[PDB]
Amino acid sequence: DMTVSSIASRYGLIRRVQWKKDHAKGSLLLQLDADPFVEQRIEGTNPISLYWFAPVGVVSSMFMQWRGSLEYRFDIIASQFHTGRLIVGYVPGLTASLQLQMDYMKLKSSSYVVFDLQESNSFTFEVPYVSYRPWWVRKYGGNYLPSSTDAPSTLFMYVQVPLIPMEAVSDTIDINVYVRGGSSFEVCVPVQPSLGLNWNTDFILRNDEEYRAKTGYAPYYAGVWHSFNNSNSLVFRWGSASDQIAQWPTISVPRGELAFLRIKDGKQAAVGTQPWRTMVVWPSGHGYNIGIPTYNAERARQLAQHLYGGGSLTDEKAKQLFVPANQQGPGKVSNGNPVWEVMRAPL
Amino acid sequence: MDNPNPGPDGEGEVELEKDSNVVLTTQRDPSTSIPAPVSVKWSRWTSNDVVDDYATITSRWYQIAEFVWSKDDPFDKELARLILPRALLSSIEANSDAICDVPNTIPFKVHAYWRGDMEVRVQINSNKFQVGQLQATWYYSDHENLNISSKRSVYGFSQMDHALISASASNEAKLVIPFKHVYPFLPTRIVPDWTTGILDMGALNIRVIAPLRMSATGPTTCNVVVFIKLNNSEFTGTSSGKFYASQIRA
Amino acid sequence: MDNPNPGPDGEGEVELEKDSNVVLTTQRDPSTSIPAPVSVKWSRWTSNDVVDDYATITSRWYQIAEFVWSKDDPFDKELARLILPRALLSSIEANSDAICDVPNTIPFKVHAYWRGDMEVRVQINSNKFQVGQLQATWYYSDHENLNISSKRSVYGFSQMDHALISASASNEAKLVIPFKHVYPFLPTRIVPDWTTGILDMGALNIRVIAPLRMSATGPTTCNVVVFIKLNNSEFTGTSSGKFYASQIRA
Repeated sequence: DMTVSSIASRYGLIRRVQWKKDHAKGSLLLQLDADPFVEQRIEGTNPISLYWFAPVGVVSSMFMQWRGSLEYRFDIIASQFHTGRLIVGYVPGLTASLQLQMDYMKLKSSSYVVFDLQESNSFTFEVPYVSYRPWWVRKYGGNYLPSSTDAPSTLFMYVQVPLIPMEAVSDTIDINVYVRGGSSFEVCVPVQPSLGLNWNTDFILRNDEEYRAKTGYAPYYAGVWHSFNNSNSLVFRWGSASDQIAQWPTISVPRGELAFLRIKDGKQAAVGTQPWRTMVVWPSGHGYNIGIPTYNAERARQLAQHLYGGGSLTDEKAKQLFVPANQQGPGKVSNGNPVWEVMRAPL
Repeated sequence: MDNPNPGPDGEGEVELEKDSNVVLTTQRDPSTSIPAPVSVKWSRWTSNDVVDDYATITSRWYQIAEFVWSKDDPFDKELARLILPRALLSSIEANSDAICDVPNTIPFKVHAYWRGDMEVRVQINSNKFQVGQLQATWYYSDHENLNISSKRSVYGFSQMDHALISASASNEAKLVIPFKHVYPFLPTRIVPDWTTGILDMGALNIRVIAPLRMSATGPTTCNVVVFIKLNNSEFTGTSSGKFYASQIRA
Repeated sequence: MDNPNPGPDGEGEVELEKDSNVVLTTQRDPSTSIPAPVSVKWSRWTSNDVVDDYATITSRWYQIAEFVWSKDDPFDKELARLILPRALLSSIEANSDAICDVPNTIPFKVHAYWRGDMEVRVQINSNKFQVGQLQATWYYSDHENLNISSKRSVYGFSQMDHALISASASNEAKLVIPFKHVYPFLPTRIVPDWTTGILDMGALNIRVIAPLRMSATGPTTCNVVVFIKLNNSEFTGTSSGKFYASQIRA
């Protein structure tokens, strides 16, 4: 029973939402993507982060197009003394900016469903497939940056009615989420896989274009600078004196892409409250590019989504991704000028 | 028959109401309230123009209201007194949104006159430890009556067709409301007459017959959802949208 | 048979095209131009949602263009080069009016994707003493071609499916244009792809093959009316109107 269908019928976990009484009448729980290439990042540790994928994720990671109908099992672990109502709506045509500006009300405009829960925990929503295209090309195209088209749409799970928990059952409740190919998840044409092994998660860094600070700017700790958000955020410094800010090589990125940095060994990164393994590189105006440490890879990507999205540094959207200066910690310097590798993603 | 068997899935049936691109469920059968017979189609009477309705689009389930139910609410305190054609539009328009934006309103924008039966759900998520009671009641012409404050009372609407909702074992009030106005059609905006009271076939209204009687430190708040289906309709009277009318206030 | 009998009513037949709450006439049978077979319905392929069209409402005849025909216009000078999905909306939107206001556009506002054949009338009122000629031609994907300026010429479109209009004995160009795009559906607004070229199935374009050849002091000006019927449609893809897109410029 080795069928593409046989696989895309097992229900693999993909999300876990904590639902609480404190959740307002108007609130969202998850806005995950309605396409087989729906991820779940697993914590740590090496540069390239590992990801969880349903059986309907591993395929069609091998195929170009899919055209299928899908479904989500929302396992709601709940007593009979927990009551609430959840929404879920597949709204086709969700572009980048339009993914926000999205309430639970305009979702009620597209194919949507409301679920009542007293003594019936879970339910299953079958995800419709609305496209202009018969089949649907890869969201993740490997290995090729601009050869990857976004998902056709997404489903959300708002809180139609907040939860009302009696004093002898807790107020927060886990919403486990599973995903599998629906009644007719089709698959079209075998091409290069967009997913790798898990056996040997290494990558011999060619050639040897390892990203690291300009010759002379080592070691370097996370600190502050009066010229970088008025000393309110962390930036890499190669000294404690006047304007000793780490100057970093310029990264040539083709239009339609973004760039940030993840260090090879965490045992060589600069130290504050945590190893600053992730950073973003952008010009400083004072005539060079500065290394701006981020909390994690997501916060480094999101910054690249805003600077490469034709933005500035003095915008509030970017300055809420900068690491606060109370995270500078004991201010340990790095282990010399360790290797960073430049990540790439379309925008 | 009473063997309880709640597996990994706590067992219990869930009846659903799809019905047109939207699926809304209720884990407890509703208490219906049918105030009138189904309305016949009087399009082939009043107007000889484009005679039709809109199926998959206006026969859906949009939300028009939602509110709070608490212990503070005294005996007879209406949580809503919402007009029924009407507040389908009037809710969205005051949501800083337009009528044009939603699929269950768009013909009201273009078309001048409307006739059709109504369907309504008064779903709530109350807990089994809450001891209260509500009553959703219908009145085919509330604003036309002068002293209806006299009628605006829990006692008065019990006298007539209504549905009952008790906090514990929450519970839904089905509420089939067919068309019964004086004139067989309703005007979507200002018209050679009906210069006000635009698109008003009567108001729904939910008051309280029993407050949420909560134990010491029991859960205080509750909540209601009002949904509405507009089936069996007819929209004759094609008119540009600059003639339209953004409905009056709450 | 040729006995002329023009009574108090100057005699002559008038064929009409109603067809859905609008009646438009033509006193002279049209010169049709069918570039493709009728399109099959691919709703039960690309999308599994509310699968329908709108009869009496989007299958009508709205005006999208009108312009001038004069002696000044040299040999090959297009009077219009209007995109066809598309300028049904783009004409009204630039009329300082909204899409929401007119009945032949409203589902484009709500619904995300559209497929359907098209019908077009190029009616003109020219006089029997005007000796000119126009040609309305269709191209199932004009913007996709790079050097279509090469094709943008009276010579080039004569090579293909078109209709002919001569000033004298004016005259209509029927223009049945079924759906033939690369992908079976069209996107009404910005979408995960189609970030531009929104709702474009190809452009119509009317150039001149013979200028208005007018006698001394004969009537100078002329005029054209472009009408459009959107029959055999399908609008799957329900979306709020805040996701909409006011089409690009002329």
